[PDB]
Amino acid sequence: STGSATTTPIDSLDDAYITPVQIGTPAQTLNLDFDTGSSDLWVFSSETTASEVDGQTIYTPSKSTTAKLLSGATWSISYGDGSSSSGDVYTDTVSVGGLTVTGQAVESAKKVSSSFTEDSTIDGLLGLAFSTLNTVSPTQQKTFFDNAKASLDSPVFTADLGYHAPGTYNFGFIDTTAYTGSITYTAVSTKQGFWEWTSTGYAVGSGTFKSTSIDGIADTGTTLLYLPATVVSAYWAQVSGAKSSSSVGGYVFPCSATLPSFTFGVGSARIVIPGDYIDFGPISTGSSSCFGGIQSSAGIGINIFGDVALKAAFVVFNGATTPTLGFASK
Repeated sequence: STGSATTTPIDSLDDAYITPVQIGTPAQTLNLDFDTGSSDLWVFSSETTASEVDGQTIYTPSKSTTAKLLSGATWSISYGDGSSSSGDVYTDTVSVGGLTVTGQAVESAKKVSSSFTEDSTIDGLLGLAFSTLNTVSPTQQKTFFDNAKASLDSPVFTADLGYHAPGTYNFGFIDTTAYTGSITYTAVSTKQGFWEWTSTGYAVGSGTFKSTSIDGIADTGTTLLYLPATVVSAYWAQVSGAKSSSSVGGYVFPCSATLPSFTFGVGSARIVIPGDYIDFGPISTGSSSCFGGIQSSAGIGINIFGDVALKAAFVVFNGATTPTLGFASK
């Protein structure tokens, strides 16, 4: 089996991407944030505190003939941006782009933090990291991908995120029309539950490539590219007037600037992030100070190849017994 679904930016900055997901019988379609950096599929629901729902589409288990309470199970998660959610658990039928899993754990939110309430376009998250990070207790649950894996033509999914445009998540096959050149595959460590890999270096604009190992995670659920302070400093030093602002919470640059590209290494291959991808617009409406898409990971504790990096590539998440990551230009 295979699945294929379109994923759409939630706003003009590509702050996140939503993909339609069918849950239950009859289908209830919710727009979820596919997150390769976490492993819970959770939704706004009929059980979510009413004051904490503002515009989202909710899952109502009582209206699904295939929904069953997973008795005793609870979940609670906190994300790297400080947001959180928690609740109880149902199993139900979940389909993505024609691909159906029966008995999928659907985590129903009783509580969500304000960040989630305030984002009307996101009805929940669909985790695609490794199932060892799943927060369901006392019985940990598998991700959608893990459940689908054995039925898939090939045990892979791919992320093809668009720049200010729709893109695609595919399950179970690699679309050879979707990228240019070859896919370069690189080793993954699952030791921390993430799609964790080591980039072989970087270049700023038309500068020479610096060979240096950068351990990081491929995370579709993070907006920006977070790299070591040395690297990020070398990048922003090439932008006139750029500076790190503690008041704003990272590097800003004059909106009149033209940004250089950023290149990262995948083995002997290179992925180029166009400078435009690194522009996240005025820090506040009408401001002439713009927020940078490359930021320091110092104090996160991990480097994150978020959407800024991933949307410059066709990315294969290979969940074979020995998992790997593949990157191609597109």
